This record gives sequence, structure tokens and C-alpha cells, in this order.
Amino acid sequence: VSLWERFCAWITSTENRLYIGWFGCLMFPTLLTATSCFIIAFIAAPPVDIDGIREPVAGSLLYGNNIISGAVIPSSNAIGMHFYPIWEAASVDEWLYNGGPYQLIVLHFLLGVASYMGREWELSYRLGMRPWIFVAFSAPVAAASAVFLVYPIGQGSFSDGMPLGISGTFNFMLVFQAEHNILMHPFHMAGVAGVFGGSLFSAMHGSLVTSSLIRETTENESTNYGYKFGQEEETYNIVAAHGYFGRLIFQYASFNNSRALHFFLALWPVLGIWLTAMGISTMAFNLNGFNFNQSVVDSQGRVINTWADIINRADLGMEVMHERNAHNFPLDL
Amino acid sequence: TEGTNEWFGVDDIRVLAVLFIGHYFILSLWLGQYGNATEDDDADFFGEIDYTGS
Amino acid sequence: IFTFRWLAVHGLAIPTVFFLGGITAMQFIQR
Amino acid sequence: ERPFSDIITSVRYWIIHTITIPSLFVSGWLFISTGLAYDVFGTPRPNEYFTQDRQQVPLVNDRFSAKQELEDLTKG
Amino acid sequence: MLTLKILVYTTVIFFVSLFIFGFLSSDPSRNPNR
Amino acid sequence: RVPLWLVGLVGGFAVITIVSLFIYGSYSGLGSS
Amino acid sequence: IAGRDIESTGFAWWSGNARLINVSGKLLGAHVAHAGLMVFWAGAMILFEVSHFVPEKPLYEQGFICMQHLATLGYGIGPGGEITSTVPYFAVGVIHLISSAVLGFGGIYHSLLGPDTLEESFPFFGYDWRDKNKMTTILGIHLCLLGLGALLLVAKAMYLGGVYDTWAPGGGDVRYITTPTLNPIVIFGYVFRSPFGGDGWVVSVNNMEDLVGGHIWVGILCIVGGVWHIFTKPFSWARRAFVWSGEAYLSYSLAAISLMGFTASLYAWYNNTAYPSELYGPTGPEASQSQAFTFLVRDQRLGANVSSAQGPTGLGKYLMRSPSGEIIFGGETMRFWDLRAPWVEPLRGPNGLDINKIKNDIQPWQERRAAEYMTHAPLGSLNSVGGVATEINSVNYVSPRSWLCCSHFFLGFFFLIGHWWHSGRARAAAAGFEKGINRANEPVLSMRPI
Amino acid sequence: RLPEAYVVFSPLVDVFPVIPVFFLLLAFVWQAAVGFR
Amino acid sequence: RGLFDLVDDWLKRDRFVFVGWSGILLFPTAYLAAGGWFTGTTFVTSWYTHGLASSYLEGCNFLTAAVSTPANSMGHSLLLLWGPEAQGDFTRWCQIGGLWAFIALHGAFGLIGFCLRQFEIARLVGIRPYNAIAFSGPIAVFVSVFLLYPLGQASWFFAPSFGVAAIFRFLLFLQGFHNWTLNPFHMMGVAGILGGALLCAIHGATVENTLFEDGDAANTFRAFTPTQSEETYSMVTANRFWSQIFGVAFSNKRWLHFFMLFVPVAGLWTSSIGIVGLALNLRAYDFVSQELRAAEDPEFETFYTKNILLNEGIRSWMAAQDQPHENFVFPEEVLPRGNAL
Ligand code: CLA
Ligand SMILES: CC1=C(/C=C/C(C)=C/C=C/C(C)=C/C=C/C=C(C)/C=C/C=C(C)/C=C/C2=C(C)CCCC2(C)C)C(C)(C)CCC1
Ligand SMILES: CC1=C(/C=C/C(C)=C/C=C/C(C)=C/C=C/C=C(C)/C=C/C=C(C)/C=C/C2=C(C)CCCC2(C)C)C(C)(C)CCC1
Ligand SMILES: CC1=C(/C=C/C(C)=C/C=C\C(C)=C\C=C\C=C(C)\C=C\C=C(C)\C=C\C2=C(C)CCCC2(C)C)C(C)(C)CCC1
Ligand code: OEX
Ligand SMILES: [Cl-]
Ligand SMILES: [Fe+2]
Repeated sequence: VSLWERFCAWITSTENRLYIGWFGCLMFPTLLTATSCFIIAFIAAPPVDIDGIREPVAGSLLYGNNIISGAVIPSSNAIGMHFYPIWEAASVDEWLYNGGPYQLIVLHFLLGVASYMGREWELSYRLGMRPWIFVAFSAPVAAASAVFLVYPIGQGSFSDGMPLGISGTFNFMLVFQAEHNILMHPFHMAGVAGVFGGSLFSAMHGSLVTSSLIRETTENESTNYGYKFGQEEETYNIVAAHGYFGRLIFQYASFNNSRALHFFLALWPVLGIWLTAMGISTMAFNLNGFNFNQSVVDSQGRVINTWADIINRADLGMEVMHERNAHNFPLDL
Repeated sequence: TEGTNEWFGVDDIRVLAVLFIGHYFILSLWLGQYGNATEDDDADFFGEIDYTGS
Repeated sequence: IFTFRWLAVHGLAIPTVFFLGGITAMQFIQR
Repeated sequence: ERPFSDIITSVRYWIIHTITIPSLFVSGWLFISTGLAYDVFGTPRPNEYFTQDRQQVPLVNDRFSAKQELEDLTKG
Repeated sequence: MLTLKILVYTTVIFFVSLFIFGFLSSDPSRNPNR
Repeated sequence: RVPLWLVGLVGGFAVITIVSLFIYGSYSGLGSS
Repeated sequence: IAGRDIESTGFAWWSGNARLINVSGKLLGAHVAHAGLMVFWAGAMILFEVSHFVPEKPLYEQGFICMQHLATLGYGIGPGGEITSTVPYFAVGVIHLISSAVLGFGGIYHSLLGPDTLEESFPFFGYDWRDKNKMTTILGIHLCLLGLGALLLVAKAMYLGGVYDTWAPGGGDVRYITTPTLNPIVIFGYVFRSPFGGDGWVVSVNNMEDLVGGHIWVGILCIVGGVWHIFTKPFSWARRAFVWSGEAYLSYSLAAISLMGFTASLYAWYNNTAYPSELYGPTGPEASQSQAFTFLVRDQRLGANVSSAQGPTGLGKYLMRSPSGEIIFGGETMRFWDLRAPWVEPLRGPNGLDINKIKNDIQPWQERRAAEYMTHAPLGSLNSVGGVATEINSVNYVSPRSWLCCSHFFLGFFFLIGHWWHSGRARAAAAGFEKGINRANEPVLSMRPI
Repeated sequence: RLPEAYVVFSPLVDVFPVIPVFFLLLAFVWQAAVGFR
Repeated sequence: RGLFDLVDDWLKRDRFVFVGWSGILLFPTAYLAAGGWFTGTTFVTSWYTHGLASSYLEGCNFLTAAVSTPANSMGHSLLLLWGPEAQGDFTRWCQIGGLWAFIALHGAFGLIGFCLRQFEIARLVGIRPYNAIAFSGPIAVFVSVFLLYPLGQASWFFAPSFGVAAIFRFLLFLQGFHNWTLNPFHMMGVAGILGGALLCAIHGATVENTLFEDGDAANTFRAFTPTQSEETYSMVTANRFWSQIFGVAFSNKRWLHFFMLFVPVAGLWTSSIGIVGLALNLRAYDFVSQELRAAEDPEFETFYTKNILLNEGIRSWMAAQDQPHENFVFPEEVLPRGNAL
């Protein structure tokens, strides 16, 4: 045989501790470089001028932060959507002043997660499985891409992306609420229903399966020891569990098929997350949620308020105080 | 620079040379095993996946 | 005539029709 | 027994329902259109939010004298 | 700065070529039902 | 003896006309700005 | 009946259109019927938009997405972007509506009455999903048709009336493009450009000559490729890398169409040459630049010298410098300094905005355009309110740019999901384990322990 | 407004654009007619 | 035998719906709570307590109607129909806000009855009662917020209102006044909820993508007899796949399902503690060190201070209309505001 054939046989081998595959060639370097840069920048980075008004903001541990308030600041507003690699700065100090590491981390990270999906499919193929797990994983990837890349593209600046921090996430959420009126977009309601229903069904399924265990342990050992690796037993007792579910609610509602059950379980949260990601992506292009301000009037013509007006007051309060020194003109276009 | 529109970001000869070096090195390694292919009408197949050895 | 299902379904159904009629009537009110 | 799948078919079911349901629907319509709900529940009418004397919102300020306060605020 | 760009381009093209020529080496045949 | 694919059609017509009426009332009348 | 039940093919009713994979007679009818539906919608939408036209408001204040394309092609538009007549739109709608009937009848016939398979009486119109020569032939034929279409667009742009040009010397007007650019360096620098800010990849075309030259080159390339793929068969390096089945081809098409949808949405959002602003409305950056220009003009008229006015941060209230040196508008709109519009270029010199021209060379029409674009920014809500999120119900307007961008972005993402699903299934079925794990010979049980 | 010779047909024109959806609903109706064979 | 035995035999018979002894507590209270919400969102107003319109009869839609809390002048009254505030007079009872108390009070007992029903059915069929600890989670959430939060505050007026937009108002209100996102208990609740959603999706795709070939048609749904002895999917293949992709994987089928049960309930029970803490204004608002440094050094800035400024803006611009009974009057010159807008 040749050298290339041996290399290919080693790459696609299903006997290593961790599968490599051809997608792993793009996966591993990008994720590793993103991790290294993120750790170093989170620990020891200097303040970054995020808004382009020459007012740097500290975000690293060594400059007086804690775990909660630390972050990696997005790039400067003066840059916009321009590409800013290291070799385009006159010095490393200038590169760090304008928020260089954010772009590097984000780009290598997104490439890494795409390769992660590909690698999942590849191992599924090599193991003789059915190839539909990476489709399920595509939803968190879609949401992360939506925020990190799509929102800056629509708004025209990397500085509007979500900061890589804990309190930066809250700041992003609050400003997004103030500017786009989320919580009134039906796609956000779809996402909330998705997560709540996912938690509900996880708890219900766990309870039902755990309650229907046959007797193999008696008292003085954890019940988990009954199951053996490779044992043959369907994940319930049909009589007890089916009767319990058919008696708890009306008898017409009971899943007697494991396939349909475990399909519904997979389908619900994935669809919810897809819809909420598309909601964020569409709101990136200034298509906001429902507007119900001053919609109820009496006979004379005066305005009677509703709860939407209280929400509007909160939105105005958030809006008038964000980026205090950044605006010069009456409209925030 | 940043705002200019050069192809693939190439602004110097050395960048092009090293790109050629990379594609060509991996290409030579690949040709070390797939370089003896023929287009004769007996190496073809009738199916969805090519199992005809090399 | 007095089964449990009768009582449940009618107790859930009569006010539903009443309220739906009320809402449809509300739809044509103008100030 | 006698499930819904063939309950939906019985002709007597259909005829008694056609006799009964429209009466309830019209009763609800008349309940709204007569204006009786405004008096039962105390909801102000579209021309009753502000009276000629009171031009502000009528908030209740006392616990044990809510009856007299509401009687004042409504019309008096 | 120029040398850093040279090295980064080298690494990127190397890994991308690895990917491209790896998927061209009769990949659909590498399944357990061969 | 209605078959079990026409009564569902009647129910669908009823629900769709109710929803359409509610949307129209949303666009016209009380609470329409 | 055979071929239309689960017991004979699997494929329960909710996935019944998958029973047509190996039936080449009904598939033709299905595809023709969908084409007829598309033509019908085009004609009906044109007619509906024509019926509601009002000659006072601009086209972007009436919620139209179909009249703008015909107007850009040079039908019924005059100087400055005013609509003069609507007869050609009526003619286009009528022709589409009439052709839809023929297409639908053909689909219905070929689907309900014609032979189930064409591989027994019409050998020319037959295939096997695995005969590579036939697939290449079909691809080449329809590719040559695409090239002919591109050349037809070029011919319309050059000889048959001309196209609307928003950069015309004296305001937008219909003119003949007599000198298209043909130097391959420019076109293939457009193709091989980076997509980030300042470059924009192919969205950044900013004149009609480049557009016509590009469509010329595309026509030439498509014709040549069609002939080549007709007269040849796939080479060795391609045979060992692809999967040869119908679902694989479907997934291949799905990925490309998703990419095209993304590209079109970004065209609609950012470009203002093929989507002139007089018809679709101002772009995102354009409204902010207009606001800055309007307030600069007002403050200068009041008496200020707007070159040395200091802002709250000391950076410059009206004018400043971009990170490369050019003079740009101040404020939060420093991110949109890449904008180029026909109503701003009169004030731009060799190094950005010109101080003297700004001082004493601003015409009233520019002021009016700036005010209009400032007050008609692309911001709105789902129920068509218009304005910032904290505004009250007074106007009813959402720009067509937002609608087009959001819709085709949604479609692009879901068709990418299509690539993933249909391709994974195609490859798994080709390998032979899409039904499940063979319990007799589970492959995992014969691997070295980990 | 449509050309004067066709203004009478305006109500039909106001309904054409939505026809392509009724087709999608008709597919489900046809499937339900044969009892989801 | 006696009356007790006959009634007990009748109550546990196999019917369309199980009734049981707990049905007496469950059915009336739940029915009354649902009916109260349905009539409140349709006919009753909030004009005299909040100064708002919150019914269909006034012009609201599904997303803006609610059953609002009672007036602030009635601190923690039980608001009985025959109490010293209404003294009968259904109309005055509706006008002062008795429907909210009606709904909450009968609904708490409805929840208790549902938990008792779960216990009873589990005992009847002879299985361990694990679906009654999983429901205790949501019981803790409801009790904690809807009862303990108002009881520590001034009055019932500061409770969530039964509506869609009222809940959004509640969220924004707690963020603005308590800095609720910074509390380390909502954090653990978020972690629990998101982990539950993740677990639900990964299992159904893992189970659905390791099925044994037990059929001949592409529709794998009709390849499962209602219950057999063999498992429908391969545990070994799933273990291998997930241990070679992620580096760690499950191997015990009981631990998997117990983990699925455990995560979200733990999240909810954790968030309840933080809400109970907020009830007494014992919040996690300030980092004193950063406040001191920012006061001394007028160049130190993090995202923390920006969030603080946002909260100040929320409070100042919302309090005037959110609490109409305080007669707040803020001149335009005292409202905090940035430049331009
Ligand atoms: C664009 C949409 C579209 C199209 C073109 C088709 C086309 C087709 N489907 Mg299909 N399908 C669709 C959507 C579509 N489907 C959807 C959404 C579903 C899910 C509900 C299905 C579910 C489905 C199943 C389950 C099956 C098909 C089958 C078929 C094929 C035979 C149908 C047949 O025998 O008709 C029989 C129907 C009739 C005789 C009644 C309809 C008569 C006409 C068409 C009504 C319309 C006439 C029109 C209004 C008047 C035009 C006049 C003109 C002169 C202008 C055919 C190629 C079958 C197949 O594979 O066959 C091998 C099959 O088993 N489909
Ligand atoms: C018209 C026009 C224009 C344009 C022009 C042109 C010329 C274009 C071109 C275009 C083009 C020219 C495109 C191309 C593309 C390509 C592609 C898109 C490719 C892809 C690839 C692939 C897909 C592959 C894959 C793979 C791999 C990776 C390896 C192995 C495996 C496989 C094979 C799968 C302009 C702008 C000037 C102006 C306007 C008008
Ligand atoms: C409070 C009170 C009370 C009680 C009352 C009651 C009990 C009532 C009931 C009531 C009721 C019980 C009512 C109900 C109503 C209902 C309704 C109103 C419904 C509606 C519906 C709808 C509208 C739906 C919708 C939908 C959905 C959701 C989905 C699908 C689609 C549709 C559209 C169908 C009494 C007497 C004790 C006295 C004291 C006070
Ligand atoms: C153009 C034109 C026209 C028209 C025509 C057309 C083309 C039409 C046809 C077509 C159509 C337009 C048809 C449609 C129909 C549809 C329907 C009406 C459907 C219904 C639906 C439903 C009701 C459904 C339901 C259901 C069922 C049954 C079962 C399952 C579930 C569901 C819910 C889905 C005319 C004559 C005027 C003449 C002039 C021109
Ligand atoms: O960068 Mn971030 O936050 Ca979107 O609004 Mn305008 O720009 Mn600024 O202000 Mn508001
Ligand atoms: Cl600004
Ligand atoms: Fe399991």
C-alpha cells in the first residue's frame, strides 16, 4: 500500500479513543485556538473601546473584575463590519485597544461548531446508524450563529453582537428588549413554549419510566444496580405505566408506541429553538413585534391605558439611558 | 490593507507561492495513490456507490 | 341522563356557547 | 359507553342540539346587546370613564369604606 | 506582520487541502457494508 | 349517517369563520386605534 | 390500488409524494403543475398590485414588491422615478395568467392520463437515476436554456428599450447601455472578493456597465458548460466521490438554492443599484446618513461653522475622520461610512467629504431627499405600524426591503435544513442501513474494545 | 386602477392571488376523501 | 357493608375519568378557578384599582386582557364576598378586585387536590410515587411566588396578574427594582430548565436513531408491537457513539431516567428560594467594591455599571404610572436621561 492509504485508514478508524474523521481536521485546530485565545483574553486583556467614543471598558480579571462581571468586549464601533486580523494593525497594542480578540474567537468558534455537526454525521455513518442526530444539534448552532453573526450583519457592526460574558448577556437582552420589543414576537413565545414543554416532558418521561421498574434489588443497595449493560427490557412496564397515564388524564391520551413517543420528544424543543432563532434573525432587519400602544379610547377621544402601555413605559426608561454619550441626534436609526 | 479589493486577500508574491506549495504537496501525496486512473470504458460501474476497488 | 360524562361535558359546553355568543356580539360595538 | 364516534351520528342528538344551541347563542347576544353586563359587573360604558365633574381616574383609597367611596365615584 | 500572515496562510491552506483531498479519496465506500 | 369527513369540514368552516371574524374585529371597531 | 397504498410501497400518506421516485411519467406532470402554479401566482400578483395603484404616493408607501421589478426593467417610468402609465404591467400580468392555463393543463394530462413510465415508448425522454450520460445530457440542455435567458436580459438592456439607471447624469432615467465592460479582471474580481465590510462580495456592484458585462460573461459560460456537459461523461475523479441517486441530486440542488436565497436577501438589504432607492426606499445606512446631513444643514443655516464644533465626547459633532483618514459624518453613524448614493456624490472629493462644497454648494433638492429618506426609514412592526418600538399608532407603513429580506432569509435557512436531511437520508439509503440496525450482524460487536 | 374596459371585474381580481393556497388545502381534502389510504 | 365501604367501592371504579376520594377536593376548586378566569378576562375591568382596561368588553385582545390584582388600599385582606369590604354586593366585590383572590385561593386547593390524586392513582396501580415529587416542583414555584412574594410586600397589589402582558410587566418590574437577573438562584433555575430541554431532545434523537431493523417498510413507526420483551434500540451502539463523540456517555438505563427527572425539579426548587429571599427585599443588588472604586475613580467602567444605569432608568420612567396610588409627580427636569434622545 501507499502512504496516503495508510493515512486515510488511520484518519477514519473507529478504534481511536476519540473519532477524528475528515471534519475533525477543520474542527480541532479552530476550537483549540479559540479556547486558547478566550482563556488568555479573559484573564489578562486590557480595556477595550467598544463604542468608538474613546471610552474604554474593562473586562478582564486582572483589571478589577470578578467571574460574574468579566467578559470579552466586542470590537469597536469605528471598525464596523470590516475584517480586522492581527496583521492589519500597526502594533499588537492597537489591536488590543480596538477589540481584536472578539473577531478571532467568534470566527474560529463558528467554524468549529459547523465541523462538530459534520463530525457527528460522519461517525453516525461509519457506525452503521441512521443519520439524523446532527439535524437535532443544528438548532443550538443556528441560535448561536443567529446572534453572533447575523445580528451584526443586519445592524452593520460587530459591536452590536453579544459579549462573551455573563453580565454582557443581560445587557444584550435588556437593550434588545428596549429596541425591538421582543416578548411580543410570536416566535419568542414559540421558543418559550418549547423550553417549558421540553422540561415538562423530560420530567414526565423520567417519572413514568422510573416508577415502572421491576424488582431485582430488595433494600440494601441502590436500585440502579438492577440494570446490566446489555440487558433486554423495554423502557417501561406496559400495564402499570399505561394504566397510570390513562387514569391520570382522559383515557384517549396515552402513547402506546415508543417510536412515536421518542419522536415527539425529539421534535418539540428542536422546532421551538428553530423558530426562536429565526425570530432573532428576522428582528435583526428591523421587523419588530406587535405594537398595541394607545389602542383603546373612550367616546370623546381620550386614551385609556392597558398593560402594553406599562411595558412601553419600561421600554422608554431602558432606551433613554443606554449608551448615554453615544447619540447626537433625536432618532436612534 | 483593509478596504481594498485584492483577490483572496493576496498582496504579495510569497502568499501565492505558499498557497501553491500547500495545494501541490497534498496533491502529490494524493496522486501517489490515485495517479494511475484511466478513462477506458471498462472501469465504470452501474450502481449508487463505487465499489470498483481503485 | 345523569351519567358523569353528561354532567362534565354539559357544564363545560353551555357557558362556552354563551360566552362565544357574547364575544360575537361584542365584535360589533363601536364607540 | 356508546362512544363519541357514533354519538356524532345520532339524528336525535342533532335535532335536539339544533333546537337548543341557537337559544343559548341568542341569549348571550342579547345579554351583551341589552347592556345588562355593564350593570351586573360594573364595567364602565365607553362614555362613562370620565364624568362632567370628575376628570381623573377614580382610585379607591379606603378599606372599610369602599362601598360609600364607590357609590360616590360612580355617579354622585 | 507579513511573516505572521505567511504562516497563517500556510496553515489554513494545509488543513483545507487535507479536508478536500480526504473527502475525494473514495469516501462513500468507507461503510461497514463494504 | 354523516361520514366522518364532512362533519369535520363543517367544524373547520365554523372555526375558520370565527377566527376570521375575530381578526376583522381586531382591525375594525373597539381597540382598533 | 397498487402504487398508491402503504402496503405496497411503505411511504404512508403524509409522505406520499415519495412514491414517485421510480415513476418517471407522473413526476413530469407534478413538476409541470408546480411550474404552472408559479406562473399563475406571478400574473395574479401583478394584476392585484395594478388594481390598487394610487398615482400620488411613491411605490414604497403602498406595499408593492412586484411593480418595482418591472419599473427597474424600464416599463412605465420617467425622469426621477415617477410612474406614468400602468398598461405594460397589465399586459405582463395577462400574458402570465394565460400561459398558466396551458402549463396547468399539460401538468394535469401528463400526471393523470399519460403513461406511468416513459422508458418503454419514448426512449428519448427516459432515465434510470444511475445512467450518468443521460443526467449530464439533461443538465447540459437546461443549462443552455439558462444561458440563453441571460443573453436575452443583455439584449433587452442594450437594444430593446434600455433599463432604468439611478446614477444617470441628471437624475434617474431610462438609457441605453452602449459600452458594457468586458475585461475579465473586473468581473472576476467581483466574484473573488471578500464578503466583509468595505468589499461586500457581489452585492457591491455599483454601475450598470458591470451588471451587463457580468450577465454577458454568465451567458457565455453557461452555453459553453452546457455544450461540454452534453458531449461528455463524468470523469474518474468524480465517479468515486459522489452518490448517484435521485435524492442525492435533490440535496445537491437544495444546498445551492439555499445559498442563492441568502445572497438575494442580502442584495435586497444592502444594494441600491439594481434596487434603486426611488422605488424600494432608502437602505439601512441611508436613513442615518440622511438624518446626519439634515441636522448639519439646519445647524449650518442657523449660523454655526460645522467643521470645528465639538461633540459631547470631544470627537466632532458633525464631521470626523474614518479609521483610514477620509472625512465622514459624525455621531453613531460612523459605522456606515461606506455608503455611496447619487445624492451625496456631488459633495465628495478625492479624500472624502469636501468642506467648501458642504459650506456653499448644497441644493434644495438634496435637502428634500434627505428629509424624505430620514422620515421613511425601514423600521416597523408585524401589524404595520412603522417607526421605533416605542412609538404610537399614527402611520401605516413597512418598507418592502424588510419584507423581502426576512422572507427569503427564512426560506434559505429552512432549505439548508433540507440539504442536511435529504442528503443524510440519501447516503444512508445508498449504503443500505436506513431501515435500522441488522440485529444478526451488529457491526459494533466486531470492533476492538475501547 | 385597471383599464376602464375591465374595472367591473375588480372583485375577481381581488381574490385571484390567494387561489394557490386552496390547492394545498384541496390536496388534504382529496386524501381525506379516500380515507387516508 | 357499611356506607363507607360502598362509597369507597364506587369512587374507585373504572370509568372514563378516575374520580377517587381526592376528586371531591379537585374538581370543584379547579372548575371554579377556570370559570373565574374566563369570566374575569371577558367582563370585569381594572379601572378603579389600576386605571387600566383589561377585558374584551372594553376593547382588549387575547394578549392584553388580564385579571388584575386588588387595590393597594386593601393590604392583605382575604377579600371574602361577605367580608367587611364588599358586604355582599357582587358588583362592588368585582370592582375592588375580589376575583383575583377568588382564583388564587380556590386554585391553590386545586393544585393540592391534583397532587393527592397522583398519590391515590399511584397507590391504586401499585407503583412507586415519583410523579408526585416532580409535580411538587411546580407547586413550590406557584406557592412561593403567588403567595409568599405579596405577603412580604405591602399588599396583594404587588403580585402577578393572570394575563399575558401582565406577566411581561412582572418580569420587567422585578428586573428594574430587584436586579433579579444577578441573583445566583435564577441562574441555577435557568440552568435546570435549559438542561431539561437539552436532555429531552438528545434522548429522543438518540433513541430514534438507534432502532433495530424489525420491519420491511420505510415507515419504522409500524414496526413495534404494543409491548414485547426485547428493546427496540441498541444500547451498545449509542454508548459507543456518544463516548467517541463527546468523551462520556450513559450506560445504565435507570440512572438516565432518574437524571431526567432530577434536573428540572431541582432548578425550580432552587429558584423558589431566591423568590422567597426577594419577598423580604433581601436582594443581590450591588457589588460594594466596584461601587466604591467607581465612586473614587471616574474612569472605571464595566457592564455591571451599565446595567445599574439601565435599572435606574427603568425605575424612574416606570414608577409614575405603575403605582397610581402614590400620586408621584416627576417634573421633566428630574428624570434621568442621556444625550439627544
Ligand atoms: C404541488 C403539489 C402536488 C402535486 C403536483 C402532486 C402530484 C401528485 N401526487 Mg401528491 N401530494 C401533495 C402535493 C402534490 N401532489 C401533498 C401536499 C400531499 C400530502 C397530503 C400529497 C400526497 C400524495 C399521496 C399520498 C399520493 C400522491 C400522489 C400524487 C401523484 C398522482 C396523484 C393522483 O393520482 O391524483 C388523483 C387525484 C384526483 C384524480 C383528483 C384531483 C383531480 C385534479 C388534479 C384536481 C385539480 C384540477 C384543477 C383544479 C383544474 C385545472 C383545470 C385545467 C384545465 C386548468 C401526482 C403526481 C400519488 C402517487 O404517488 O401516485 C403514484 C399518491 O399516492 N400525493
Ligand atoms: C451575472 C452578474 C455578475 C456575476 C458574474 C459571475 C461570473 C458570477 C460567477 C459565479 C460563479 C462562477 C460561481 C461559482 C461557484 C462555485 C461553487 C459554489 C463551488 C462549490 C464547490 C463545491 C460544492 C464542492 C464541494 C465538495 C468539496 C468541498 C470537495 C469534495 C466534495 C464536494 C465535491 C462535495 C456580476 C457580479 C459580475 C455583476 C452582476 C451580474
Ligand atoms: C366566577 C364565579 C362563579 C363561577 C363561574 C363559572 C363557573 C363560570 C364558567 C365559565 C366558563 C367555563 C366559560 C367558558 C368560556 C370559554 C370560552 C370563552 C372559550 C373560547 C374558546 C376559544 C375562542 C378558543 C380558541 C381557539 C384556540 C384556543 C385554539 C384553536 C383555535 C381556536 C380559535 C378555536 C360562580 C358561579 C361560582 C359565582 C361566583 C363567581
Ligand atoms: C383562475 C380562474 C378561475 C379559478 C379557477 C381555479 C384555479 C380554481 C380552482 C381551485 C380551487 C380554488 C380549489 C380549492 C378548493 C379547496 C378547498 C375549499 C379546500 C378545503 C379545505 C378544507 C376545509 C380542509 C380541511 C381538512 C380536512 C377536510 C381533513 C384534514 C384536515 C383539514 C383541516 C386540512 C375562474 C374559474 C374563476 C375563472 C377565471 C380564472
Ligand atoms: O451600537 Mn449598540 O445600541 Ca443598535 O441602537 Mn443605535 O446602535 Mn448603538 O444605539 Mn441603540
Ligand atoms: Cl447619532
Ligand atoms: Fe431509555
